[PDB]
Amino acid sequence: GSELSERIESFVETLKRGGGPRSSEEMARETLGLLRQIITDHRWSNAGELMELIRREGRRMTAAQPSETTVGNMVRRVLKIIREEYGRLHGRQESLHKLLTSDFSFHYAQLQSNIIEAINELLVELEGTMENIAAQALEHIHSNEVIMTIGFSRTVEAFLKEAARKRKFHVIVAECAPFCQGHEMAVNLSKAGIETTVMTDAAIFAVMSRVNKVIIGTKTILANGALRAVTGTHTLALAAKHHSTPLIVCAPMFKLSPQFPNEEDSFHKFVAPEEVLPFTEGDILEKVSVHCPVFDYVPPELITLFISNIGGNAPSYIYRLMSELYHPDDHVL
Amino acid sequence: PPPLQAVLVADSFDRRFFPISKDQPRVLLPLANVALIDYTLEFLTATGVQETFVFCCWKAAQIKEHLLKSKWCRPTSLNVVRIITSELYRSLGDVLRDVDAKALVRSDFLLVYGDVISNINITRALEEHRLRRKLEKNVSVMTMIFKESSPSHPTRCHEDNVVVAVDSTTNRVLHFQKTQGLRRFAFPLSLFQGSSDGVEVRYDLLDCHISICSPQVAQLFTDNFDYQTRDDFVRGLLVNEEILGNQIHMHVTAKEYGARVSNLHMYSAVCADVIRRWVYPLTPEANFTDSTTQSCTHSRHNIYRGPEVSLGHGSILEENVLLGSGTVIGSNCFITNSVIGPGCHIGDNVVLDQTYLWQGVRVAAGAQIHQSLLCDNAEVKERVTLKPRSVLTSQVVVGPNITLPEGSVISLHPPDAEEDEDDGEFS
Amino acid sequence: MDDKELIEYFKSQMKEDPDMASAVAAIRTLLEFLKRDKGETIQGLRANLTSAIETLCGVDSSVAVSSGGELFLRFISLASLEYSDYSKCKKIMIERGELFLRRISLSRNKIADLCHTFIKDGATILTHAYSRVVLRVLEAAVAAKKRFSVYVTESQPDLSGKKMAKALCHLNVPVTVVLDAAVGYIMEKADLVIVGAEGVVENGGIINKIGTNQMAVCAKAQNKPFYVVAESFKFVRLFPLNQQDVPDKFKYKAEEHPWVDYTAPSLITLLFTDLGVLTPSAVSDELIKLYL
Amino acid sequence: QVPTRKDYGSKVSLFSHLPQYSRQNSLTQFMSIPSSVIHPAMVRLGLQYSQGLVSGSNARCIALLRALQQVIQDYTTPPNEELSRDLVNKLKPYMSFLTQCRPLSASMHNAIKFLNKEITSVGSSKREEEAKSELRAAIDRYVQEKIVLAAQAISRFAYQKISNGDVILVYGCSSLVSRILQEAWTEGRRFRVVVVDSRPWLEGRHTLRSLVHAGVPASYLLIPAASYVLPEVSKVLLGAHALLANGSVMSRVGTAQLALVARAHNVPVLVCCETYKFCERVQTDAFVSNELDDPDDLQCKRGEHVALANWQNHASLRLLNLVYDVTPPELVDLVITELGMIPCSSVPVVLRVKSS
Amino acid sequence: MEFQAVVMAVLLPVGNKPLIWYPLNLLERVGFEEVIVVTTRDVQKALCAEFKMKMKPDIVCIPDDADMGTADSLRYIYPKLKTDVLVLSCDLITDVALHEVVDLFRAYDASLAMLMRKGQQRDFIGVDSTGKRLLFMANEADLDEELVIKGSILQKHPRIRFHTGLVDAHLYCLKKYIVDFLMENGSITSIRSELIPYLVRKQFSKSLDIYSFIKEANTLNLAPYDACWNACRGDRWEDLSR
Repeated sequence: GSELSERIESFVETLKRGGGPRSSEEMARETLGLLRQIITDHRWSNAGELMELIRREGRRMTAAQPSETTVGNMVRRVLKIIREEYGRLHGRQESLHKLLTSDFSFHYAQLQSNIIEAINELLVELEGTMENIAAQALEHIHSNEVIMTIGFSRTVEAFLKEAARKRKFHVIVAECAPFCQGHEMAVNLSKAGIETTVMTDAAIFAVMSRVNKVIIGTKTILANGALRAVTGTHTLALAAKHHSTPLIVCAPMFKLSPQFPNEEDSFHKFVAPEEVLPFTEGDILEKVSVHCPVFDYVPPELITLFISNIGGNAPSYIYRLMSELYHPDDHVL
Repeated sequence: PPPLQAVLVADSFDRRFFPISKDQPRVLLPLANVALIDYTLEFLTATGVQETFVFCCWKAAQIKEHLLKSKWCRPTSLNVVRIITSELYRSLGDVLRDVDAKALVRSDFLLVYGDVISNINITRALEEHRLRRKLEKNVSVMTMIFKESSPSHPTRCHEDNVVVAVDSTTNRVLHFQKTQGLRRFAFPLSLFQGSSDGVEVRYDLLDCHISICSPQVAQLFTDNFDYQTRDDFVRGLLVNEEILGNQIHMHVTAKEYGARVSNLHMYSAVCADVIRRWVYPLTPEANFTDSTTQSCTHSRHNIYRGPEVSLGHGSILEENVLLGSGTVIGSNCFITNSVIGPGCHIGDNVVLDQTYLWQGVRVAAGAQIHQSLLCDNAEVKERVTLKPRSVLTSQVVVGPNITLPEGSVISLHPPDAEEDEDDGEFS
Repeated sequence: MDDKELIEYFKSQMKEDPDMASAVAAIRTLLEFLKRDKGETIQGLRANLTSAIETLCGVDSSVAVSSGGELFLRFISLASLEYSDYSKCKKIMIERGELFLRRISLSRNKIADLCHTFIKDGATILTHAYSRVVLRVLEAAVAAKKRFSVYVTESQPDLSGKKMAKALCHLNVPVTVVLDAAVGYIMEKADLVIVGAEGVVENGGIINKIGTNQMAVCAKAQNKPFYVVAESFKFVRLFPLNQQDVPDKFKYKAEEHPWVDYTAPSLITLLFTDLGVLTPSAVSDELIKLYL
Repeated sequence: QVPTRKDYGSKVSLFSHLPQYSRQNSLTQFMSIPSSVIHPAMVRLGLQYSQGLVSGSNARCIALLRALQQVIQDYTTPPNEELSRDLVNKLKPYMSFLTQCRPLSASMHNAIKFLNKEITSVGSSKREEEAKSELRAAIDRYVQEKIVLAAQAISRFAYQKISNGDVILVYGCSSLVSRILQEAWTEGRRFRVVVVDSRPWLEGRHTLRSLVHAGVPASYLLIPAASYVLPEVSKVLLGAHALLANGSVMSRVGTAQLALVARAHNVPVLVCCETYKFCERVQTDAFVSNELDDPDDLQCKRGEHVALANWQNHASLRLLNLVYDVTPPELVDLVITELGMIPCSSVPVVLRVKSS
Repeated sequence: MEFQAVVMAVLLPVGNKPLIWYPLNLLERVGFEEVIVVTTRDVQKALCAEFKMKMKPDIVCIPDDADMGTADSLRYIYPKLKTDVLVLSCDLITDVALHEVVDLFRAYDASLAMLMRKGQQRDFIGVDSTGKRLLFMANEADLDEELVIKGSILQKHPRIRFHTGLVDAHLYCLKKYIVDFLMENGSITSIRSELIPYLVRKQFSKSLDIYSFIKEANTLNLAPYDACWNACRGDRWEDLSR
């Protein structure tokens, strides 16, 4: 009750004010733990009340920070898990087959235990996601290869550190200005023994002619295979497409969102202009419009491969993955 | 560490907002459809303050009613807000003397006015202050917060400009003065007698009006009954360096924002900065106050649109525009760099530039308003042109076929309003 | 002479020889105006020629007429540079104009002779609308005893493609008429595209009937060579950045129905002019050589 | 003689053929005071070259020509020798010293070629004072024609391509672009400008200030966000440091990035460049010929720590600070020169008509 | 010829080597060939004869009047000056790499450059953030217990670092037009006390720039004999390298 309410309020305020969990996996774990706490603590008779309350909590969580899709992704995953559990315990996708062939009020005592067990299994699968993704590094990196990365991605870092145990290759890291987080990635990879280069975004095209493949992370994967990545990733994808350089996205399955690129102006995250133009400029700040978008939209035609904890896939298959994770009625939430 | 407290002064004892502040207190003035005290409370809550005492004297009834209806008075708010009211308050020194008398603060509280807009985290400043208190045996008493700025910025009003002389290696304040109408700044040589090195004269500091104080600050305020303002305390403490040193230090931030809305120029500058997202995450679309009437959506060129706006055909919102819920805009209009409150009605073929419209304002067709300000439920008739730097207060109605002068302030109250008016400008 | 008889001369000379192009008729009219001027100053001659070109371009809104007018103005300026005295300059300009008229008359046969070699036996040729130079090219090809098929588009605003099909059937060449929306459907059947031009812009692109750009884009998408036949007097120092950048005096009066569009040089394989077979990059050079 | 400047730090293997220097290190510590081997004007010019006191292409060319005018004024021919050969041979060590301070730009290379051709053309029978006066006058005339009149002509040409209500995107700092926009605004065109900047030089801020002082509405952003703002952009106006014989545009790094992203958004790309910056050399990529700036400039203070501080302690870590990039001619729609509006493929043609 | 060396003496060889030798030695190792010396004549105008036995590359000496000031002595040798002047004093005993000062005069096209050292009537020196440009200079005699700064200076430079105890090395790089101004206005008597503060004042009213390099290795032993031992105490340390 009070503990649950204060935990929810703290989570919402942390999302609204930023900071909190740097790791996306940590954010997913905290979201799942909070959802489990709501399921255990909150009182509900039938599954319909659970749907309504989880939907309200997820709506509040995503309204706190719409650019943080992992929270909504986990909320929809929990809703799908609850729906599947109810269908298994009570009963026995839209398609041409279903179209040709063709009630949550009922109550069950053991449904809650099954829901918690499924959520715990999901958490266990989430725990080993990074190792599962990194275990595929040797199948995609050959000897004396050149890899291009932008910003700081922990999944890509684990990928490269696992590949470096048996192969020698070069990694080029482009800083993601203004938050030049690529410097930390470069120094980490150098500490791991990999030979690394640090450069600004302005050189992304210039050196792309000498890059064998591009390995990047993302914040979100849309239903059509599009990316909500850090800013400057669209230019990197365009430069890779110019040279037909394969672009690999190493992203866990919990970053898949059933949304579509129809949404406008809430996609990119806009922050204080101080990052781009300092406050000490003076009077010219009065008449100059300064905008600092954090995220970028990447169309699916610029992506070659998705590597996740379940293996490799093409963007054209992303829809099927989206069909296996979320019910079509939970996209609106 | 003990819980972090904060003393909030909801009374501006100066009267730089007359005659606007006659009806509504300055602490409740809407900057971007949100009152200044809301921004101050949000800033205090975000920085880790757990206890916040508010002191209000002038029109304390409305302030208390607004506070009890706000988010921070909910039982779920981590920052507890207490309201202390007394009609005998005349200055900040009186408030601090009352604080000392009632022993409200135990150690290391935050002193700030009720009209500050900031996103500053004082955790590093608090750590430095506490470390120097522990090392130097509580000799230090106060650390001021300053923002690295430029003298040419709009937020650097001439009245509030301050030049400081500090010790570089330890961030100790040695001299402090204002630059109101002075082309020459003088510094006593005694500071150089204190140290042969480290003395630096800084003019690139914008006074955020945030301080980290100690109970000894309240004790000194009680000892010296002549201390009315914070400047009085700073000057009296710095001039008497020979006896009872009680050093004052400073902290400078370069990536965060901090400002105080002390006049109309400051109001315009801070409103522009907030609309342009300089106080992120405190943005109009963030809706940091959980109220349904202030929700909106953000769009390219900094366009903020609330629920049920229904913008007319042919009208253009160029950039930096905020629209409240229920506001109706006519056709073939031109709004730019303006904030419009909820429930406003705007005619057709009207050009608003750098104006600020509060809730209830109705504007007739064909008007031209530039760099003006309209208060609650103000009215404007047809064929009216407002020159820059014009103010209409509290349901003032301006008649048709008149061009107002530049610095024309109009209010229902006769004396303070430069042109008393009811339904026109010609008598 | 006078505006009324200037327009009358233009229209009558176009009428009496339906074969001669509009630009050739405009240049002939301007040369006749030069012949009977009764002036004594090269400044007044330049002003009067500019006014006559303005009137002629007001009579019809074709790019070729304006191109010919600019070429005539450059010719007058060059002749003035050569000879300072106006009395000596006038006769030289008259004879040079006569030679220029003969050359621009022979231009069509030169283009046909140079272009007929690029079409093979059994090739499928796609054209866009009526073009006299394309007709001459096909006549030269059939005179060379070559067998080929031709597709034309109806060119909806004025069914000049039907006129081209009739003129080709008059010589008994197998031709087909397809809709303006069938070009993308018919591109895979064809082997190369031959179109005319109403004017060649500075960067090597062309201005031509409203259907040319889509045909060029489809040919590029299906990797088909795109050939343009155009005379040299249709070279204009215009640089359209896009379709909207085309001057409006050439779109309309010649819901919204522009008469011409612009094709970028990257969509053009070769240009066949009286100067020879050129890459699109050559045209700019030509213009840069003409204006010092 | 003049000692060889030491390369600073470890370079990327792909760029190991290029020199990489340190801004703090200067050649003047090992050189004599007063300057004897190198002319004092050349020493001062190299000092402000290596410290970055003058940076622009036209600014660098003008400063070089002013220092060369000082050298010609201070020059005296030796007995039994001719100015035409002695001056040419004497200028080479100064040019080598200047290149050691910082690699020469294309505009400076063309200026050196012009000055060497003009000095060679000086007859032996010509009097020394007359020859020096004619050399100084030729330098002044070169500056006039190739900079001022060229910029005015390019402004007049670009006025026809700027309409009311269009959005123009510019990158970094270019005096020609700023002049074009300022005169376009003055003549009566109404528009807005989008300014794109990149680390670590942040030269675009310069242009921003200019626009603010001219009354032109302006927007500011960094290069990674460029793809966000190109949907609302109508034309892209880019300055050039050099135009190559194959039509490629050698410019500040990130220019080809902007050209590619603008082509992805169906935005025409216009390049303005004076014909004296046209080069006969060809270049297909940014690796074979480029400049390596000081790597320590990449260090930035984020939060309270500098991640790239003491980056040389890591053996496998390298810092790359590219200066220039090359834009292929297929990404450029139009070049504006004092001769007019031309395609990129016409760049060699100009090189043919300017030479003879 | 960007610099002409001028040594000021209006000295007694109090040390291991003659006091004049060390500034001359520094000027020789930095690259100077021709050096102009002004010899005292109040006691005896025979310092030229004494220095005629030296082994320096090239020396040019001029006897002075009975009593003259440093600005007056610069006025004495005006026909001998054709370019920017490097003014030194015979008491300078230091091992500065001269490029640390001359470069300040080179890169920024400075009107005047000077060298000062950290200390072991005090002089108040105010510099900018970079620590190179000199913005303010004062001595306690002129000011009545109040250090005064113009508002425009703080508008252009909003951060001024103040040094209270620093030692001036009296080593100056000066432009020609400074000496020309000294000609047009003969009121100034000493460069170190009036001329340089006047130029600092004129920096904020064609533009005037003044730069100073602050050093923390060694400095000149003061004219008073109290520090005259210290130079010797350091001389053996510097004799090995020099």
